[PDB]
Amino acid sequence: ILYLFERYQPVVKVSNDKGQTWKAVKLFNDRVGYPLSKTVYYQSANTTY
Amino acid sequence: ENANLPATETDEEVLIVDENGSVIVGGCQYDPDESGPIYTKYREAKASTNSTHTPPTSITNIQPYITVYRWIRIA
Amino acid sequence: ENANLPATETDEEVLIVDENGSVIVGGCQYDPDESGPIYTKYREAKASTNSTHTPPTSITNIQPYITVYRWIRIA
Amino acid sequence: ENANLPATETDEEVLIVDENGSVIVGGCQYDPDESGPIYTKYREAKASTNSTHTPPTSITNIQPYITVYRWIRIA
Repeated sequence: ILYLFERYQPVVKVSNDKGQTWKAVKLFNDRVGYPLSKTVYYQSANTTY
Repeated sequence: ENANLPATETDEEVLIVDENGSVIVGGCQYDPDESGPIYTKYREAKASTNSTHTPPTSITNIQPYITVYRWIRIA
Repeated sequence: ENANLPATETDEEVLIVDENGSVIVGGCQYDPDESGPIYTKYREAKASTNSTHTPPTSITNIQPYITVYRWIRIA
Repeated sequence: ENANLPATETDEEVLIVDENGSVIVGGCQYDPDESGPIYTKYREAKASTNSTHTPPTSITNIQPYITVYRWIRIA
């Protein structure tokens, strides 16, 4: 629930409280991406990437 | 076997992994570019010596032989 | 004792201090959000191997030995 | 000799270099001035443990034992 991504920095913050409180964490461990619209996470039949 | 070894130090200043550290690997990259060279410093773990040859060589524990066929009379 | 030790080198390639290096440390940065995982490995130093014990396992240098009674002739 | 050795792993963690590695040196430091502390924890290499050791001292084998003259009757 509620993954948020930076444009570059790999640190992402995640909340299971639906925004009531945020917690910062690693696990992107790369430059992530700068797509030209919005969407970053795009997924099908589980297998989110 | 690693029950047999003395204490030792590394032979230089190398960065080990601890939570008082005065050097901070950084949380994450202020890194606006793409290809300016970065590393992957691998996961801090036990630093492995000689795991290629773990069991290896076992030296001979004795002194040169006076050894000759010795027939000890029964009685 | 330390001088009893072969020439040891730990297998997978580990970073150490120098003034010559390729790896930029950074001494200061943005760590603007303290909120990033703050992973600070500690200082450059000497890495202790089996520091727990100087008193290693002591290999028996006894060689296969049948204790045989000796009463020496007084004459 | 450096063949003979248990495998060893340093008594606490430190940073290997693997290309999957978690921690990251960044694509570069952000180094606006010279006053942001430079360093290099330097490029990865072998570990160094006792290069004070060339071939070592060698712990004795033969055990406390009468050193006498075996008298063999020549013929």
